[PDB]
Amino acid sequence: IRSVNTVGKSAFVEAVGRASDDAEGYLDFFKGKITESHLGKELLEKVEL
Amino acid sequence: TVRAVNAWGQQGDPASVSFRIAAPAAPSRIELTPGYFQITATPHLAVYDPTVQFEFWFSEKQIADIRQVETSTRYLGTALYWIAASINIKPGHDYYFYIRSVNTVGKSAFVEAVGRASDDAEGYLDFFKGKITESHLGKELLEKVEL
Amino acid sequence: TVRAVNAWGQQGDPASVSFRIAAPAAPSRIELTPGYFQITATPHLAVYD
Amino acid sequence: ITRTITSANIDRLRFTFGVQALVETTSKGDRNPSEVRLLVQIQRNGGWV
Repeated sequence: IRSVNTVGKSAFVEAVGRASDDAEGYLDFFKGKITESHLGKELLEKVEL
Repeated sequence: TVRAVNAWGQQGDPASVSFRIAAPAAPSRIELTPGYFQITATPHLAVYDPTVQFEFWFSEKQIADIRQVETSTRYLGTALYWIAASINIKPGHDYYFYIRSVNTVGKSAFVEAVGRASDDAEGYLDFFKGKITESHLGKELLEKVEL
Repeated sequence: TVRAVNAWGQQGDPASVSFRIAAPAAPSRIELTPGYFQITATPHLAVYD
Repeated sequence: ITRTITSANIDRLRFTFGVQALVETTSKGDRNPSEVRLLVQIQRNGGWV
């Protein structure tokens, strides 16, 4: 990233960033809500037996 | 005050007028669209001011006083909207946006908007229809469904 | 450089000042908040411009 | 400071004071005035009037 304006441009600065660490929070509110149709067909035929 | 003068330098009777430059008005309303762990807040004024922006401040808990906003809350930024997205932001818990109008002249008093994230229902789960098949399940779930 | 003149057009001794218009400085720090497949980066300078 | 002018043919005294800078920086920007106060005192025998 660098600073920009009508006069000139500055030297770049580096920032190393990561995405979310895949916490269960993004799953915590799926609590009791994937039941009947969101699962793969092989999983359906393996759980119906 | 305006005075007329002739070519001899003699000023005339004064004519006066009075006007006023005042701080921008507070926003009339705030539209709070929930999102996926995010809230998009868009303010709207009673009259449109092309020379105004909006400062946003965030609170996970409500404050009755509107004077310690600069001290008891976190500064978010100035824009025409705000998309507050964070992992620490979770649905089911109310959040408070204290917003104000900002320009080169002055700052207006804050206005409170209480917003919620999305209800996190089948709208975000019909996207998953027939797709959690073989590897996304936890290990205990694997060893319980293989038997 | 500023010089004073009288009503006869005669200039005076010059008085000099020097200033500088420079490119904006590089950002001091970068706050990188991760998200769901997204990264929100907000820079911050040593002095606000 | 005090300077003890002790001159001979003075008639009136002119003081050239001032302020180096009066800004009052805050968070981000929006600097404000500072409202300083100074005092100029005469010898006046012993009482610093």
